[PDB]
Amino acid sequence: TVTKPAEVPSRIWTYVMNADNAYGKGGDFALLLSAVIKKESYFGDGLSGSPSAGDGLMQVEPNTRNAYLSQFSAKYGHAYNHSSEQDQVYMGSLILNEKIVRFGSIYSGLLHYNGGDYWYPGATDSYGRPILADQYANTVYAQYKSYGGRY
Ligand SMILES: CC(=O)N[C@@H]1[C@@H](O)[C@H](O[C@@H]2O[C@H](CO)[C@@H](O)[C@H](O)[C@H]2NC(C)=O)[C@@H](CO)O[C@H]1O
Ligand SMILES: CC(=O)N[C@@H]1[C@@H](O)[C@H](O[C@@H]2O[C@H](CO)[C@@H](O)[C@H](O)[C@H]2NC(C)=O)[C@@H](CO)O[C@H]1O
Repeated sequence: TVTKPAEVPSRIWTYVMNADNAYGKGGDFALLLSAVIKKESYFGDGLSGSPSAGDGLMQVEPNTRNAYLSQFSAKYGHAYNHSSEQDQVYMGSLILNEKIVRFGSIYSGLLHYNGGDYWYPGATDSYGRPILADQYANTVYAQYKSYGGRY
């Protein structure tokens, strides 16, 4: 059985569970999306001061959001609204789920979520920061496991 980790705030859990339902994941994707958002934005409390603050809860970069708009709209029935927190989480979900499916694993989905499909040790993000996509996937997967992930 799955349950909200006590550290995850109510409003976030609602958002990821809605994402989880849109994928039929039995509550398990919700746990992985919780781990992702904690690392990415600290639920929103870890955004301010960073140059990528404006990219929201799952930290999807502007050019990445642009690439997935029509896909977002098909999956969820409305045009992506970056001001909607629920949409931000819906957008990160769709992309993460697309990588997990495409590459065949959670770990690999996580690595290429943070680094893109062509990440190499040393590559930089849209802000020019180093992307440590291996470390990201290790510690996000550990987190997902602690929260009860089964897969
Ligand atoms: C030292 C440390 O742990 N800093 C954390 C940051 O890693 C985290 O930043 C987010 O990191 C992702 C890479 O791990 C980025 O893709 C994402 O853009 C970035 N978020 C921001 C707002 O810059 C922040 C956010 O919670 O928390 C620290 O724990
Ligand atoms: C969650 C997130 O936004 N991850 C970012 C990656 O998408 C991103 O990758 C780059 O994204 C574009 C997606 O349309 C591609 O045009 C581009 O080719 C791709 N780069 C690579 C190396 O695959 C990276 C880098 O900007 O940042 C992540 O945060």
